[PDB]
Amino acid sequence: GITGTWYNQLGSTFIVTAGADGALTGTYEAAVGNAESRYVLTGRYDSAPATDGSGTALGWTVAWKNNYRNAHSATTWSGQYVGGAEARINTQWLLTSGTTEANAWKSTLVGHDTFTKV
Amino acid sequence: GITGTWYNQLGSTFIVTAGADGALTGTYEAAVGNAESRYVLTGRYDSAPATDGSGTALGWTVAWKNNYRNAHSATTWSGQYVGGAEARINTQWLLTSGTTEANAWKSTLVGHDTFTKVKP
Amino acid sequence: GITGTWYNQLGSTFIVTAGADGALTGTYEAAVGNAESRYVLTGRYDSAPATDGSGTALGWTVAWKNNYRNAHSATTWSGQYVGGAEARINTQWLLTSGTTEANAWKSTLVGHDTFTKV
Amino acid sequence: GITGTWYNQLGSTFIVTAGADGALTGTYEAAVGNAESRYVLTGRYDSAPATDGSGTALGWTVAWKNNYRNAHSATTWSGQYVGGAEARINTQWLLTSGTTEANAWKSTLVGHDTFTKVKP
Ligand SMILES: O=C(O)CCCC[C@@H]1SC[C@@H]2NC(=O)N[C@@H]21
Ligand SMILES: O=C(O)CCCC[C@@H]1SC[C@@H]2NC(=O)N[C@@H]21
Ligand SMILES: O=C(O)CCCC[C@@H]1SC[C@@H]2NC(=O)N[C@@H]21
Ligand SMILES: O=C(O)CCCC[C@@H]1SC[C@@H]2NC(=O)N[C@@H]21
Repeated sequence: GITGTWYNQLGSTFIVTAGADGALTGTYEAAVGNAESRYVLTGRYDSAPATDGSGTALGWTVAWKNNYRNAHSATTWSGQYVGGAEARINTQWLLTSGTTEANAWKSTLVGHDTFTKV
Repeated sequence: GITGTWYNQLGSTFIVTAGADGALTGTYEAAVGNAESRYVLTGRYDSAPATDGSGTALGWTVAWKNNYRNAHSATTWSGQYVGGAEARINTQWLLTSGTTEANAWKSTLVGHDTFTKVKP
Repeated sequence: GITGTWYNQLGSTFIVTAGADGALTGTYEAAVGNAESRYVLTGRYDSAPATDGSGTALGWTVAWKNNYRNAHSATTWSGQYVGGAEARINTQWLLTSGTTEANAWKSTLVGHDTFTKV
Repeated sequence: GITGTWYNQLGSTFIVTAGADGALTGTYEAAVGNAESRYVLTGRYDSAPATDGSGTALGWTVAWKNNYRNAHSATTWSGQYVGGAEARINTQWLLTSGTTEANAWKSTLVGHDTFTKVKP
């Protein structure tokens, strides 16, 4: 359900596997920002959701270091999986950059991504 | 280092290991909310931070299901580690509950947690 | 440009006037939550924006008290106006409810609204 | 009350008047960022809060244009006032810069400011 390949509105690629233990594992390729190639992602999802037409709560993290570049930053996406034939993961995110203490007030960006399954 | 046992301003306990190449693995025990006992967490951190005085970017996720309870929700914390005599993890977090599509506008709480290794 | 009537994806109605001094004034009618009828809004916008294809920064607040109900809560929308023939105000928001100190960790909801001019 | 002169943890000065029926009117002087001197602010607050111990919901906006500078940005603070011997305004804020549509994903900073009437 969650497992598979997804793209968001920015053109980024999310490849994820949902494990029976509630683990999310995969890779993220961002189409924008201080990024190239694939980054490891790890996260968690509700592996026994409500069956009431509620989405499945999940989240994951990328630290923007790979063996090609390092942006000294990390994003977390928090959201829910909405199943069916046109599956979606609807998220909000927090992108924190490492900063000096004096600059910490401007460390974190916030946004929202919608992911479509392919 | 990041590895260790941390406490936030609500009294919740964050036990984590920082793997050499960027993993965060541990458990989270919340002192408030629809939760008891420990929950699995996973995340990532910058395993080669800048050497200019900046903190270490990191984040992690908890889905609030364990053998005791299931709140049908997940929190992600996004922040940075600040080393020093009084090491600190400063975060902002997003707590998404599963909801119907309709109620999705009120699905996500936002807040901020600071962590230190000082037991309450 | 900004002045006029707007609706968002939830079906809420935003009626605003942009003053020459950078003031935003108007009324908000929410289609969801603990709300009925029109609420006062006040806000600010950049009254001398960049002319570079950058949007116009703005924000506004509603306290969810009117002479019909009171939700003991307030939303702020922060975002930018994107002009032209299909004008949009793209926003993120923070909805804080009054809470006891022990409950303050769960005081604030976050989301995002897109407004279309009519 | 909410009316008065407030300072946050960055040292920025928030001078506000709470109108009887819900207005917030004042000035904001930021101690960090692309700003100097005072900026106009406006907002709203709950003029009949609950009587159970809860805080007073409020919010306000600053667009960062004044006679000295224009950062082409706006911040909104959303929070609540907590009365008591050490009154406090606890907020979360969103700072949106104008950007092209393309760069809109990195247009908005989020943070948290606490305010008290204690001068730094
Ligand atoms: O610039 C950085 O520090 C690293 C890349 C950040 C890319 C961000 S993560 C949130 C948003 N969603 C995407 O697919 N890309 C951006
Ligand atoms: O209530 C739930 O849905 C699960 C528990 C949520 C606890 C939240 S996570 C953010 C904040 N930080 C904490 O230590 N606890 C709360
Ligand atoms: O429930 C409340 O406390 C008052 C109504 C809140 C309505 C919210 S404000 C953010 C979002 N955008 C809308 O048009 N409605 C909701
Ligand atoms: O840099 C800008 O675009 C304008 C100044 C921003 C100052 C920010 S607003 C949030 C935070 N709280 C403060 O008192 N200052 C910063």
